[PDB]
Amino acid sequence: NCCVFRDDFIAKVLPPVLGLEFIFGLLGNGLALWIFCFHLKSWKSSRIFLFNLAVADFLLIICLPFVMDYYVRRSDWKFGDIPCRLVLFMFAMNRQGSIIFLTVVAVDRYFRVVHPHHALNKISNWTAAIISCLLWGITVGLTVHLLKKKLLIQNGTANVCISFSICHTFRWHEAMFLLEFFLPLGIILFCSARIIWSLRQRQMDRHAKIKRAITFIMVVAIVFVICFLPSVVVRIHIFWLLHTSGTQNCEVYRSVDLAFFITLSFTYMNSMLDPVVYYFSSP
Amino acid sequence: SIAQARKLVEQLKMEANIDRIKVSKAAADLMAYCEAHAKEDPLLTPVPASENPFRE
Amino acid sequence: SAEDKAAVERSKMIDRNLREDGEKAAREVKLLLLGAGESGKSTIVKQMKTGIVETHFTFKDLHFKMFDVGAQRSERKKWIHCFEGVAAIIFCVALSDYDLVLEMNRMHESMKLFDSICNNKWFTDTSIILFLNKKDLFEEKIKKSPLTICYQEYAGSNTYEEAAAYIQCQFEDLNKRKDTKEIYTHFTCSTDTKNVQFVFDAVTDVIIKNNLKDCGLF
Amino acid sequence: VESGGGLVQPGGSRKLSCSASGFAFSSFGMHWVRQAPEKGLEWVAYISSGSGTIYYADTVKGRFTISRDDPKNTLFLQMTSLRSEDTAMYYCVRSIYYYGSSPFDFWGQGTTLTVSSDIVMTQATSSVPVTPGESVSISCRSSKSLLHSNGNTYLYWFLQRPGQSPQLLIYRMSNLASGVPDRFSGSGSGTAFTLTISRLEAEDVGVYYCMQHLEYPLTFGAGTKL
Amino acid sequence: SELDQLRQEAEQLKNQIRDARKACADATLSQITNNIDPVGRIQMRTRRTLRGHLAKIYAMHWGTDSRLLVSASQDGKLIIWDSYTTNKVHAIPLRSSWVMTCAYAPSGNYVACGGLDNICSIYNLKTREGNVRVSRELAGHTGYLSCCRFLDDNQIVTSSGDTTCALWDIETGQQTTTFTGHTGDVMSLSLAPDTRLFVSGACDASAKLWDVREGMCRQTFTGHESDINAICFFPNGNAFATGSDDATCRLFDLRADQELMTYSHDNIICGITSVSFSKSGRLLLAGYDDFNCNVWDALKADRAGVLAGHDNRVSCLGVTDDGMAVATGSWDSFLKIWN
Ligand SMILES: C[C@@]1(c2ccccc2)OC(C(=O)O)=CC1=O
Repeated sequence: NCCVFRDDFIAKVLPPVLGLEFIFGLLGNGLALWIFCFHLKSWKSSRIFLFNLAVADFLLIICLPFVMDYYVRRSDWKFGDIPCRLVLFMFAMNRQGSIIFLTVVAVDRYFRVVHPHHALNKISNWTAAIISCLLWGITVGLTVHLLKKKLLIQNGTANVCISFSICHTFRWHEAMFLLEFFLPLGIILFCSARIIWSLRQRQMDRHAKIKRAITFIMVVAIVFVICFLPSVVVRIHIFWLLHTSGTQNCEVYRSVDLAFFITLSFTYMNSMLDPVVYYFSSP
Repeated sequence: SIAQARKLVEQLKMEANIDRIKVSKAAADLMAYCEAHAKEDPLLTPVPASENPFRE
Repeated sequence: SAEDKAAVERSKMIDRNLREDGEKAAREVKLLLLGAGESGKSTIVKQMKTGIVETHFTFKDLHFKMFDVGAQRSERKKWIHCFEGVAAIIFCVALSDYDLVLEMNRMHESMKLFDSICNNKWFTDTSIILFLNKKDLFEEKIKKSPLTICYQEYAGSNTYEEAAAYIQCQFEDLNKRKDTKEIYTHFTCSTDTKNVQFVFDAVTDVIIKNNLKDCGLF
Repeated sequence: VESGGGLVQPGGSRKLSCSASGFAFSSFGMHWVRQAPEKGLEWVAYISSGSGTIYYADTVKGRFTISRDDPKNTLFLQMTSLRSEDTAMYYCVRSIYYYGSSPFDFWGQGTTLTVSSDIVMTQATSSVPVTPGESVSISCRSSKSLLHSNGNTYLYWFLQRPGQSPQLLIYRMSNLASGVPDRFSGSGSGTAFTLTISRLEAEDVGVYYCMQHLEYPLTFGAGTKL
Repeated sequence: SELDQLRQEAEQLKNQIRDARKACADATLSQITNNIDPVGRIQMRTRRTLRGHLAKIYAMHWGTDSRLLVSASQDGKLIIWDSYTTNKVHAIPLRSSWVMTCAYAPSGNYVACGGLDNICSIYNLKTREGNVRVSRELAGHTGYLSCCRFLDDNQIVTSSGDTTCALWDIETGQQTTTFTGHTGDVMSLSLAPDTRLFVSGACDASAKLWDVREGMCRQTFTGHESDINAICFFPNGNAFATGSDDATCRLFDLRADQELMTYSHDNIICGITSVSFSKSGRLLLAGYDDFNCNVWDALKADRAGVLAGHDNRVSCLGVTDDGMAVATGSWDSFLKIWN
């Protein structure tokens, strides 16, 4: 009997905020998709990795309207008993698939400023597609287990399509939420540190437009931390209550579970500033 | 460089001592050639698509 | 079609042989070397080791190609666009000809040549590596000769540090475009080392700026 | 030039090797045309440039194996199972294929070993008087039309002097091979082809063969002795 | 002061030449050819695109059979194409990667190339045993090679950047005749259809008409403002069109010895890099620095259409002897066969 509940404050916050992201998301990532396929005259290795970042974001933006209808029905998945698994599968496919294509872009930029003569900066467009294809493949390996297990528990008369229920178990999906953030933060932050340091030791910052480039190597790191850290920290607190003083009386879970639900709105934000920071910011 | 100017003068005399014809006479002959070979110009009048070696 | 399908697979063996030799040229750095004839290009050429002379040398597993076009003696504007795409331009200027004349002193004719090359419409993002050779004899010459012969407006002590610095900043003045390119000036003696390493550092800054252009940061 | 080969053997296996000599072997497709002790020539195998497409005859499809080695300029033919039919003299022929090329230009000296549908060419004429100084015409026929969509008819004329390797006279319908005197000419219509000699000389005595190059299981035309 | 007397004499003599040329200007081509109806709009579609070059393309030349063409590029290769099927007959690697000219022999057994090395290299395509190999290196020029044309299988005429055009002997390898008289670099040349005279535009904004046999200049034409980048010869052989760096095409007459018509539009400021006539001489295709190719009505000086299919400057252009195609190389490493 894992505790799943709802609050009226969520209905006055999530439905309005989520609709705003979709409007911005559709114009942001949707327009950037047009340029990549019908306006970019040459496709190199780095534009291939950036393109998949929009594909993952677009796959997540298109699923937003279904989530919006979820709350307006007072947290009731009105239709799609079997698609409840399908929506929850591809939804988490994109979030983890967007992170992988955020680290690869930051890793690729690290090999272009710290190892300028390396052979990894001149890989052909074919080799970029093989690596990108595999990266999409490993995304399902940490996500496809959603479909196997049964979902959509029934609360007597209401039904809930929830995968992040507050229940103290060693679920593989449960711990993946922590590895999806800490490990990329141990690579994205480190890679952007050398880029913003080697560009300074070699005195290339001044007397050029590189100052703009160094700013974006730090704006990217700020966006990733802003949009993902608040969701993670509130989840770790739930583990503390789950491990000690919990799992029997879950009244205290009301604040954190509601906060976790609201803090998840920050994840959709990363899908919105990506065209602003990654594509449109660059020339 | 005394002979250098002489060479320019000597060659310039040959250019002056040349036979010339009225521009209209040259204009008529030039226009006549275009009409006489207007039927043998694939670019001016496209040939049937069966005769194009590049189309099919 | 039996003798025609065999003529297609020959056109494919030729196709792959162009890519194999086309990838080799992408891993090579092309440098353009200019000068005023006696500025000291011959001395620099030996340090890194009619028509256009191609010099090949390598450093730190990096292949360099260095072309000299000082023997052309024609209109520069007609063939200078062939070199549009070089990594950097190695400009050699002799500091010991500030008073020698060809009329006009030999240092002014280098400034006029530098002005056209630096402010050319084809060389926009190409970094310029300006070498100032003959530093040994230049130091001795200013002791018995004044620098005011070349630059009348100059007003300072006849010291090597002051004279050399004044000449160097005079060349960077001619660069009308101070934001699209950088000039890596250097001082070279007749018997000196590490000259090739200085060229290597100035080329790396062009490769990094080239790599960022591919990704999009530039 | 090119030469080299094996010897005789009883019902076993043997290897045939040909050594190129200074003609850029790496860009020439090589054939292995063979000739019976008394009959005409017959195609056996072919390997393209760079070891791409490989073709075999109908009777040597599985028993034979061809290979090439651009290093050291050597062409290899591996024969595993030999019957009483495969005793003949084996020639090595080079051929380069581009728009204006002339395939089958050079033929090897040839080696002999003893062991102890398709397009058929008629070439009805088999014997002509040896009287010189006049004009002699040699005719040939094909089962199906040799004229292709691109517009050139693939038919090659070869001359085999008694004792030496075959030589190419006319490649395709009318184009005359290099090093061949201008008395030879060729006219055809797609199914019927003729070879004309203006002034017969003492060097024109031999057997004249025909050949098709439309479909790769190609066949010769049994020759015509003069 | 003999120089002062000589200098004044030349000016007085030049005035007589100008007066004689103007005396015969009874009318103009535009006035004479008012009656003839316009040729109408011309639509040309890219029937083929040839790919394989990895650098800028500076020269091309059609074969005499209107099927094979040779393209020279600064990646070090000289590719011979089969324009009907886009095949690659040959790929010749050059000793010097700085090549700015190419040629195709009328017989078809030879091709030539040259550039910043002041050397015209003849390649033997016959290849009695093997592949295409160098047959001769014609050295002796002081400046870069800008154009080379095959008079026959043994004679080639080359124009260099040292203000001199030359006639060579391929079999021997020596300068048979040297043409002098230009003051600026010679940038292009064009042989007459009967191969007895050839014109040569130079950077001094003047084109001269030479005699191959005697070796002396015959007529000098002026009227341009900047360097003459390219030149072409009318099919009749009594006229030639030049393209200069001030965005204008001019048509001169050999017998009239004066400019006939000019092809300029106020919307074009980009220079001209190539000119060529159609089979009948009615059209005048020209390449520009603005990435486009324009087709001009020679008899009416009216634009008849554009050929916009390139993403960079158009450097070379040619029309087949059959007259049924136009090939346009450019700096983006692409060749296109139009119509
Ligand atoms: C908001 C929510 C969702 C998604 C689709 C349909 C309903 C609810 O998204 C997650 C998730 O980030 O995986 C867990 C949820 O409860």
